[PDB]
Amino acid sequence: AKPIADDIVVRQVDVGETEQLMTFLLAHYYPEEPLTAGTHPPEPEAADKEFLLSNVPFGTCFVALHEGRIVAAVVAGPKDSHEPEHMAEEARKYAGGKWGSILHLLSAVETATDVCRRFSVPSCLHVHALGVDPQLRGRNLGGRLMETVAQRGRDLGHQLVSVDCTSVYAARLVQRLGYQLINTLRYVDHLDASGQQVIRPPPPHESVQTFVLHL
Ligand SMILES: CC(=O)SCCNC(=O)CCNC(=O)[C@H](O)C(C)(C)COP(=O)(O)OP(=O)(O)OC[C@@H]1O[C@H](n2cnc3c(N)ncnc32)[C@H](O)[C@H]1OP(=O)(O)O
Repeated sequence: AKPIADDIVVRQVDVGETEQLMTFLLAHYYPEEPLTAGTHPPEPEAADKEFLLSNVPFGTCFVALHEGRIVAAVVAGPKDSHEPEHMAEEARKYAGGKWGSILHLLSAVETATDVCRRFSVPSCLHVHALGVDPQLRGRNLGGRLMETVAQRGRDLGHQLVSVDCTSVYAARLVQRLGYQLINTLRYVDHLDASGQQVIRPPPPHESVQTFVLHL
């Protein structure tokens, strides 16, 4: 438990208490997240939510509590050099649906960045999701949760954190934290096999920008 304001506390998410975490994500992460907001239907598929929750046992997911409620959350987990092949196979299994479209894009980015080979590190702590209650945006709750993930990464011996900023607001935040931009993929440039634009999110979100932080 880490007091980050006079009223907000950062806590680790435990394996038994994920329902309130998912309730928060479904209210304040998924509806505005550009990949989710740019594919149909608006609601995330079961496999999507299940993937996020599958990171909880790693002890790498954190929430911010205000008055006994979650007002922010970050979901992160490890990856290594097999992640590009694994994402590519996940994308083709879910091909045809919303989660398949999201994975289509995330797999293109993972294959392009390939951070473990790129930077000669054995593993990476990847941030999968970051969300802040709209009433508490502007208070660098996002930044404090990112720093918490980085400290957890250091304890775990990771030499690198990576993050795909699908949102301009996430990219601006990690820029403030000194992350290094390593890849940019504009949504208009990312097509499916039939030549159709996969993700069509609202402006101002024009690209997914992947950043890394050396630990
Ligand atoms: C790896 C990933 O998760 S990528 C996708 C990231 N998450 C999402 O898209 C869900 C959208 N949810 C959000 O919770 C937020 O926009 C976040 C977490 C990305 C950033 O929130 P914060 O940490 O509070 O942003 P930050 O502190 O840097 O700046 C917030 C303030 O409101 C703004 N702002 C932040 N987010 C938004 C937003 N989604 N829409 C409009 N304005 C925003 C400014 O950046 C800044 O304005 P101010 O100085 O005039 O007050």
